[PDB]
Amino acid sequence: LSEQLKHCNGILKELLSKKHAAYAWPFYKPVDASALGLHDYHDIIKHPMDLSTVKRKMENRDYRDAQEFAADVRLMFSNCYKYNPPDHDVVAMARKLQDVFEFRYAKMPD
Ligand SMILES: CC(=O)N1CCC[C@@H](Cn2c(-c3cc(C)c(=O)n(C)c3)nc3cc(Br)ccc32)C1
Repeated sequence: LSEQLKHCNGILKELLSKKHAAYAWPFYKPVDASALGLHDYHDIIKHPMDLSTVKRKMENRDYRDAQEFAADVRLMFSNCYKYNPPDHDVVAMARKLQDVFEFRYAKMPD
């Protein structure tokens, strides 16, 4: 990994760490729409994303730069904000995890 992608990988590790588990856990795995009874999910969300997918892509060297990584993390949050009413718990959890993400992403080395 490039220096910037090392920083990205560090962030990803943090987002998956026990430190943030109380609000990160809905983002660990793909939304299983059928299992959760969300029969409209894939009509509304055209491009699902979650942290396990981001992790697989990082491990497989799919991301060519930090921007591509960040786009997937933000897609995951955007999907949450798109699908869910803003007063649902999962949205509050997304906002908190995105705060973690954005503040550390901003510390990207040049
Ligand atoms: C609607 C709402 O506020 N919540 C609270 C948090 C959990 C959500 C349901 N859910 C999701 C989930 C659902 C939606 C709609 C979503 O956008 N994300 C990101 C995760 N992933 C889950 C994995 C497992 Br195991 C058990 C329950 C899970 C219900």
